[PDB]
Amino acid sequence: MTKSALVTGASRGIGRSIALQLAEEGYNVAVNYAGSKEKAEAVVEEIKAKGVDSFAIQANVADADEVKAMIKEVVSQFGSLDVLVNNAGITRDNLLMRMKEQEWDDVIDTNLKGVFNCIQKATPQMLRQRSGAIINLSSVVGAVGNPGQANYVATKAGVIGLTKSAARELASRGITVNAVAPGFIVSDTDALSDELKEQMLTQIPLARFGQDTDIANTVAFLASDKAKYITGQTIHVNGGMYM
Amino acid sequence: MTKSALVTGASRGIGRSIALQLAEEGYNVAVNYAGSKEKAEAVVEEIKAKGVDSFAIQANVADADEVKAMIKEVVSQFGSLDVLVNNAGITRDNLLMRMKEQEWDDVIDTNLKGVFNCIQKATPQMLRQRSGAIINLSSVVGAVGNPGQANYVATKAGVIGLTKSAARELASRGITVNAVAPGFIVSDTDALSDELKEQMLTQIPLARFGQDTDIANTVAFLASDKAKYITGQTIHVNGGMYM
Amino acid sequence: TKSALVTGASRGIGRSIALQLAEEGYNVAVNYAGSKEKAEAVVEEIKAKGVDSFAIQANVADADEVKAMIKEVVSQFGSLDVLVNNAGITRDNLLMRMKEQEWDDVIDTNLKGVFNCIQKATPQMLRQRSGAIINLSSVVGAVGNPGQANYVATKAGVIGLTKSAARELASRGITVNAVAPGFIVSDMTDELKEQMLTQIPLARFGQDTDIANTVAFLASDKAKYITGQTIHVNGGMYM
Amino acid sequence: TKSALVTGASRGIGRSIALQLAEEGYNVAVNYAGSKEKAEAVVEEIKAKGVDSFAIQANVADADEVKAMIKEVVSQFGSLDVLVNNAGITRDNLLMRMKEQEWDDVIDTNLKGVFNCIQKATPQMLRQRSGAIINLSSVVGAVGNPGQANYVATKAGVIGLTKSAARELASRGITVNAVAPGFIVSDMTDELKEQMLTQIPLARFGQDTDIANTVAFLASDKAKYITGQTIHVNGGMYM
Ligand SMILES: NC(=O)C1=CN([C@@H]2O[C@H](COP(=O)(O)OP(=O)(O)OC[C@H]3O[C@@H](n4cnc5c(N)ncnc54)[C@H](OP(=O)(O)O)[C@@H]3O)[C@@H](O)[C@H]2O)C=CC1
Ligand SMILES: NC(=O)C1=CN([C@@H]2O[C@H](COP(=O)(O)OP(=O)(O)OC[C@H]3O[C@@H](n4cnc5c(N)ncnc54)[C@H](OP(=O)(O)O)[C@@H]3O)[C@@H](O)[C@H]2O)C=CC1
Ligand SMILES: NC(=O)C1=CN([C@@H]2O[C@H](COP(=O)(O)OP(=O)(O)OC[C@H]3O[C@@H](n4cnc5c(N)ncnc54)[C@H](OP(=O)(O)O)[C@@H]3O)[C@@H](O)[C@H]2O)C=CC1
Ligand SMILES: NC(=O)C1=CN([C@@H]2O[C@H](COP(=O)(O)OP(=O)(O)OC[C@H]3O[C@@H](n4cnc5c(N)ncnc54)[C@H](OP(=O)(O)O)[C@@H]3O)[C@@H](O)[C@H]2O)C=CC1
Repeated sequence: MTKSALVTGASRGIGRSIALQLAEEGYNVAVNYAGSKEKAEAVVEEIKAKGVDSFAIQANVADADEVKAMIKEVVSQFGSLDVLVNNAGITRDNLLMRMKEQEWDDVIDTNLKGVFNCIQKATPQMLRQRSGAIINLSSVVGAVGNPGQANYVATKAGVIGLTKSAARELASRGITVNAVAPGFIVSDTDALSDELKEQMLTQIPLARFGQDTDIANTVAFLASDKAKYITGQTIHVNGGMYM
Repeated sequence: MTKSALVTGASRGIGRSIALQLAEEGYNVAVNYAGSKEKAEAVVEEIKAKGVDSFAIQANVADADEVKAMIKEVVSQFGSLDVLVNNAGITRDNLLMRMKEQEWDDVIDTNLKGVFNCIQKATPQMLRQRSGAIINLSSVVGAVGNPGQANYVATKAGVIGLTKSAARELASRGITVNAVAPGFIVSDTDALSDELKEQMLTQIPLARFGQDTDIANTVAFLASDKAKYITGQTIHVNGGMYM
Repeated sequence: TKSALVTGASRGIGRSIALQLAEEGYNVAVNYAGSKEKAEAVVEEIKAKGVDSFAIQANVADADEVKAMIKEVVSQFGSLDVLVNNAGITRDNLLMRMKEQEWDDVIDTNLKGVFNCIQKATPQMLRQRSGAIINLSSVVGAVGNPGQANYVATKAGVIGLTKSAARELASRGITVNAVAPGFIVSDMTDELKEQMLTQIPLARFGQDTDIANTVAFLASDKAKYITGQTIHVNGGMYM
Repeated sequence: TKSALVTGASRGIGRSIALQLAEEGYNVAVNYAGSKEKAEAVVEEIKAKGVDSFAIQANVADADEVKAMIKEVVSQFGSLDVLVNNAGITRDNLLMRMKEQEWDDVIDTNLKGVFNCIQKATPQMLRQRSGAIINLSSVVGAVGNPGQANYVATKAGVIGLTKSAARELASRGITVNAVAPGFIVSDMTDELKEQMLTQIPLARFGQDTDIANTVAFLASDKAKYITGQTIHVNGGMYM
């Protein structure tokens, strides 16, 4: 019938918000998780209450077989895969001199290999449709760099190149590939001190933090027919922090 | 009551299309023109048939008093100015060695000074509202440069800096300032030869030209509540030509 | 046997670029708008380096005056190998406050100026089939800056012009590039400016000669495959 | 009295960077993965320049091997003033076809490698309170490239790492920068490649030494205010 989506890391935070938003615009949504089965299942129902179809599917994005099993299963339930949103991601923060090998390895695994994994395994099916929209999550630090986050930054910049390169491969066959880059978004920011919040806000011309839903909005737009001539672009949603 | 817009150079092409699109999303629209009174007046009615309010207003954007008179008049009719879209623009193409002084002067006047003119004169009113969205038209060549168009390119790049700088000034007061950059869009392209079209298409991974409405779509999105955390950004709508 | 022309070479960054080009063996023509004395003083510092040098008065925003200037440089030196478009002004104001004259004047010197120089310098560089053109931009041309919508416009616009000229002139041996300095010491304007200092990872203001080093490098045989580029020289304040 | 380490310095671009650093007075340590003979040959060409030099075998994707390598460079030269992260591989394939090993291997050498070198080289450069690190990226890191989603990922990722390390190490005198070469002659792989040539305004492929010139420049006292930057060396193919 209508059109359907997969969001990685959609059990909580921006992913949850993205998925809900795709439900509002009428996508059936698959809610990937790594370990939070119950919160996923909860979002699966929050999505149903929107009158569309949903289910949770567990899978570590760093592992290529689990990703293949996931795509196969979303195609099996839904009949198609119209929108892929690669949102799953971890930080393991340290100055370069204190960074352990497993803090590098793991971040790359999830944040960069994961996105490649998801992109690759979603491709036979999108080429079959001759249609599709892939949106990757990056971050303001992917553009400006940030001390203490070299691994994470490497992933986010790298994600942006993966976007351009994928965009280039699949363009002629109906598939757009894009990135969204959030600046400071309310999440944890909810037990930070006044001193620190104010330090953060002086970096943001709009003088406020961003919301879940600002990111969700930009993602949906990218997935919508109304954006099918946009490809290989990163949209920065950061209230002016980086221009 | 509801919310209202001004589009410069909206008598034809992308401007026309933008304005219509703002009418669909329910803005009252003012249709600025420089000289094509009748085509403007026609678009004014195309807009009314959308159930919203409209009128034409003539004004050369390069002249600061005429721009002030225009803003004053849009505020007088509408009660507000919620969206300003600076679309008016001319080319005067020549290699640098053949470029006459009036070919430089004129392009700068319209394409760069004009946008400054429109931005400045729209500001007392947007600061009064403590709300607003300004969207500037640029172009793929603003990013990559292009032989034979040094004047035009200078304007389009410069427009992009004007966007960042304006974005920075007005951010704390509720106003977002952004740019859209079209690649190859169907317009004149309608009497070009096969040989040339194909030469143009091999530059575009999506392997087609863009439409009026792809630009309009991105502009409306930028003007909408759904984008109020986006500022000082240029969106490239170019089917992958530049990433 | 090699020659350069630096616009606005009477003081500050141009003064320093002029000196480094001389330091490296260019005869250097020193352009100024009103600072006759100071420019001739720069001329003397250049002469003492062992190269040839003279002062030339021309308003860069005037094409006839630019043309006359180019012809006189070719006259004295026999060539024009390097053009450094450095002349630049600011008329800062909030958007609300910016006067037409403040916009007009800036766009004229900062952007029309560069166009004129590049244009009138082209035939000579085409006849040599070689040439280096270097344009001063600024960090604010990439990131924007409140108070400066006129200046920012011109500096971003100079980057677009650089690209377009690079592309037009590539195939006949000419490189067109830009340098975008960050917060440089020149223009010593005591205040709450260590706020700016916190924006610079290297934790100092750059110097004159830092920009002069990049400009000289871009002008040498060692950067002949680099064209259309903007080199940010800014201590890391913009990456 | 000044010293450099170049990774992948046995042939191609590293070979040429190693030679230019020597040309300018650095003792140069030549790193290789398997090309012992060719690297020792490079060593000999460097020795004949009047500086000191030796070959050092280490897989950049291995942190222990990188650590050992750094310690041995410090051992022989008494310092590490310049690190040039050049070692790089490609395993090209369409997305549909790319094998896990092809992804893993590339991310490991191209991106994990750079991380390791920077990391293990840091203490030494911090104790000197001075230092230049230069990372090889590529034009395709900025613009993307079909067939190369693994390589592109690493080259864009190396630019992010460069920024982040620039920022972490700025305040103790160290510059971190990158060079992104375009289509360079090295790797002579007769075909329909003049298609690539039409993409280059300068209308020739760049050379080895063109990249070596930029790398040497970035490593010198004349670029000490430049950090976090990517310098595109590409004839204008990407501006
Ligand atoms: N929040 C912010 O201010 C900003 C966020 N970003 C980026 O946006 C994206 C969303 O961030 P945010 O909402 O903060 O994230 P959260 O930490 O809130 O959520 C992490 C999500 O990722 C999933 N996940 C982690 N590892 C794996 C894995 N190996 N396989 C499958 N799923 C995995 C988690 O699943 P599970 O619940 O099962 O653990 C979880 O759902 C990220 O890529 C982040 O880097 C960028 C800039 C700012
Ligand atoms: N078309 C394309 O492929 C691309 C276009 N662009 C840019 O997008 C924008 C729209 O372009 P396009 O649709 O092709 O334009 P058109 O040439 O079709 O329309 C020009 C419009 O600008 C108005 N105008 C010109 N000068 C003035 C002035 N001094 N004062 C007020 N209005 C003026 C004209 O009014 P009047 O009718 O009265 O003459 C007309 O409405 C431009 O800025 C253009 O540079 C960028 C990339 C590609
Ligand atoms: N200082 C900084 O932190 C930054 C500077 N820049 C740019 O660097 C460049 C050099 O600036 P800086 O040296 O600091 O500026 P200065 O104010 O020191 O000098 C300006 C120079 O330009 C000349 N000039 C001004 N108008 C004209 C004209 N119409 N025709 C010919 N020459 C003219 C002046 O000559 P005369 O003495 O005769 O009037 C003077 O030599 C400028 O382009 C500037 O915008 C960019 C980023 C930062
Ligand atoms: N050529 C071009 O047009 C472009 C090249 N670049 C980049 O420039 C850099 C140099 O490339 P180029 O000289 O052409 O490449 P080459 O193929 O000529 O050389 C690769 C070098 O890296 C070494 N190497 C490979 N893996 C390892 C490892 N695991 N540990 C230590 N050393 C290793 C090789 O040493 P050994 O001989 O022992 O195997 C060799 O010295 C690369 O980073 C490349 O990606 C960027 C853009 C364009």
